[PDB]
Amino acid sequence: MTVKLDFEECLKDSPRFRASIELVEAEVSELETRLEKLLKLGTGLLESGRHYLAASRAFVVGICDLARLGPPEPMMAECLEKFTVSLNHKLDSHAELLDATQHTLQQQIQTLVKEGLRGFREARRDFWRGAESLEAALTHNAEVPRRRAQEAEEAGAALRTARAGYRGRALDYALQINVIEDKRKFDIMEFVLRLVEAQATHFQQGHEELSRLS
Amino acid sequence: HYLAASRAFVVGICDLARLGPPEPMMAECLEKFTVSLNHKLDSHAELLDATQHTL
Amino acid sequence: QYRKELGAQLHQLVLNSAREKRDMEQRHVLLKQKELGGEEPEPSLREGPGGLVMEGHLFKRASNAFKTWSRRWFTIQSNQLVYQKKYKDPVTVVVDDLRLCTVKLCPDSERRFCFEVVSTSKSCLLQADSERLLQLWVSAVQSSIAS
Repeated sequence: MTVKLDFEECLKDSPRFRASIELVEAEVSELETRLEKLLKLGTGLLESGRHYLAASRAFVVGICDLARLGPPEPMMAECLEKFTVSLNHKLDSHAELLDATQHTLQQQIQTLVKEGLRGFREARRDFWRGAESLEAALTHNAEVPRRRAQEAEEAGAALRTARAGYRGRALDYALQINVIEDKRKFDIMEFVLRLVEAQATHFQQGHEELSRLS
Repeated sequence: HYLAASRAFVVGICDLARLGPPEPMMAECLEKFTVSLNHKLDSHAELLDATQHTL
Repeated sequence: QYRKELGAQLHQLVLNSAREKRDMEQRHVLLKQKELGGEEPEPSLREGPGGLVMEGHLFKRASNAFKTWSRRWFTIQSNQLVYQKKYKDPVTVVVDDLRLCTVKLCPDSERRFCFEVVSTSKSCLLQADSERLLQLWVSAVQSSIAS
């Protein structure tokens, strides 16, 4: 992103600068499309996960109750109780890992696509409205003859507006591109990091009781 | 369905990383977190194999 | 253990950045309010390798039947005038050598700020965006004819 946009030539407005403004946009759009694919797959894991733990919790009640109804044995009567809480306690750790997974999907990825391209697009929108404005401001300035002074003055007043506000706009657009370059790595790295924290935390809950359960 | 869902998701997360420039974090760190994730899925698969065997 | 270690470098890098885009933001609103100019870009006539160098947009007449005028980016270099076809793709010659050229201020065109470059092999029509860009482009060429 950052180096597909010449910040250097944004007041100058060279074919270099114009080539860059067209080239940088395709990686923002690529990226936006990949961000959405993870936000949907993430909810895909949240629905199958949750359906799996609804099936799991319901099964755990029924495997224990069927054994409790089983014929009398005093070591089985205590052992199954140790088992029942272990079975559910491991699940609670796993329900918590979906909810942690859910929170990071909101804080990082859903936030990134919802918020983080808004200001670049608001600058991009007005910047191509000013580029279009500038190109005709110059067209209408070039195409009026010398004896048509008044029409030339009107078009040059519009150009002075267009060239200034297009310079104004190229800086913002340079800014919000420079922001997303840095931001993009940090949020996905944070997201794999917060994910596996909840994994380490879910697996430790089932290991903290591994000794008692053995 | 959960493992397919998770596996597709971990494939989706990797896909962000490769679009950005190659750097120590994306290239190595980010992949090491995500391959341990595919390994954890397979261990979860052996538990659904043992739940089915047991049953 | 890898997570928390990396997370400490990761946060510091984005703390570093969070400052970083604040400095760019801080200069860009100083630039926008106070020094942000509306005049058109002006080339720089500075000596380079081979003699005088200057580069910038000019209007010229195309192979449309009316001779329709149109905007291209032009460079003066090594006693030569070229024009750009697309950026990074190779340029086209306008005058073989500017030092066998004449540069006509052209008072009989009605075309605002137009000049004509008449050289030994080749002629070419041109137009500047402004009377300043006319007198500097005509002078950059006239000094180039005097090289």
